[PDB]
Amino acid sequence: GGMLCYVTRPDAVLMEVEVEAKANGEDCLNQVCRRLGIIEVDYFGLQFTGSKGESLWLNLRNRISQQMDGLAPYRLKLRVKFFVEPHLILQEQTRHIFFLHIKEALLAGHLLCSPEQAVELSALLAQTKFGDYNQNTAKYNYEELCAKELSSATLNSIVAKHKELEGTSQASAEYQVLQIVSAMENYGIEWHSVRDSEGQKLLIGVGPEGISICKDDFSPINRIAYPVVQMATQSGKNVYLTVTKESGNSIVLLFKMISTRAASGLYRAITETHAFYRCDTVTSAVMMQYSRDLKGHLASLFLNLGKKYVFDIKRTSKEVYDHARRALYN
Repeated sequence: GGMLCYVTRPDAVLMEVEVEAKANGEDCLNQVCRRLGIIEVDYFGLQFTGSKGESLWLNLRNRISQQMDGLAPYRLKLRVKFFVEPHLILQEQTRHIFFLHIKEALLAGHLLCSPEQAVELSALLAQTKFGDYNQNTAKYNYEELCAKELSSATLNSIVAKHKELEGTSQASAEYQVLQIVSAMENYGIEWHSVRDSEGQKLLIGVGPEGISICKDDFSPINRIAYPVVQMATQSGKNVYLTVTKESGNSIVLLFKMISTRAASGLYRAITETHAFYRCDTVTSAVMMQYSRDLKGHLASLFLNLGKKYVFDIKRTSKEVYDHARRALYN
């Protein structure tokens, strides 16, 4: 009955969003964006946590009430779904929200960086929160982004770099954070917790370039691009990716997920990310998938001749007459 949604913004602020009882996910997010002054809505999504504690994206085309059936009070987290190059974001509020999202990922160690990267980033984050250097108010955060803190030895370089930023406006400092983070290898990569057969706890990253495979954010086993991935399917708690090897050999990768919703989430993450970054239009992405289905249906039609089409006759009426002529002459 004209249901209430508790939307958490990336600056930790809770919004009370009243939507129509049978409203879609797009209706929530649109009202959230209208109230935040966001025009570039298509970069955003609403994250929620399912029955099995798994983080899922709200489907903008379906009803909220169906998608979040059991789980009430309806709690949604406003998040950037599609990361693009910071300069390509035309509105300043949208840029600030990308920064809010990126700062949170950094301060939670969800994007680990080299000591050299962590020095400039720690100084830029200081300039953003407090402004130009002041001994009274100048707290830093080097430990969260990096592996270990080098104490005074590195703090002297971070206090040195924050001093070089004297004059850098809040917006500019934020833009540089976005610029540095957008250059990173794992920028715009969405990590999903899976199972390789029964053996290992693998982590799948869906990003603009393609699917990334690694065991708990370690050395990437395969940084597979999208043209290499032939097909993908979802069955229950499983995800069946059809990826082809350099020799033409189609090696079907298997992943086991915590739930059916989580398995759907990854399948949708592959289809959606590919279409967003690799297709001209949604129509084009719909076509590409359709074409791949017909193409594949015909590839199975020619994998299995005169056995089924057996005839008892050795000759036709014409052949009989000609064989009788030839037989007598020769």
